[PDB]
Amino acid sequence: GASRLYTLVLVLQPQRVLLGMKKRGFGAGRWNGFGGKVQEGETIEDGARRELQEESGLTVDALHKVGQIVFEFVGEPELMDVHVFCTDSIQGTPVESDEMRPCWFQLDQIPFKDMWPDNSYWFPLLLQKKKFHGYFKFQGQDTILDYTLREVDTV
Ligand SMILES: Nc1nccc(-c2ccccc2)n1
Repeated sequence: GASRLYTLVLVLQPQRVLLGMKKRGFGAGRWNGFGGKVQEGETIEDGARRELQEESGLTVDALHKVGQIVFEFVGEPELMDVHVFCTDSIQGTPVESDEMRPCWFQLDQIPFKDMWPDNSYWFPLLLQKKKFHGYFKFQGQDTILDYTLREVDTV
């Protein structure tokens, strides 16, 4: 139990990607994919489907495994084991809530400066349909102290 399970879901269409602006709590003020903690009795993929609906209002059909990223925050005991998914098959339209504001971005207008800093490293892989394993050591939420990132054939 050194790490806690999380999901992160990117809705990636041929010309655009859906990102969410978190309004409070962890990650507030930044754009990111949609995700959160996997629950008891829930598969990781079912947790990803649930998080996407709760945070964006979208219903996902097929989810595709694209990556695994472990995050360490100095001073915090629990590692975040984030399972990253992508989908191009969604139903519904995005919903803004008290917690989250979704927005579509053209792929050449992705807001890297107002995202989690690790996204600048692995988004290029996601956009070219590559799979990856990563680890990022953070000091606070703005500084990457160390990282590793490698492309894989199997997530
Ligand atoms: N891009 C990024 N960077 C750091 C952390 C996260 C995160 C995502 C979902 C759930 C918990 C943490 N995402």
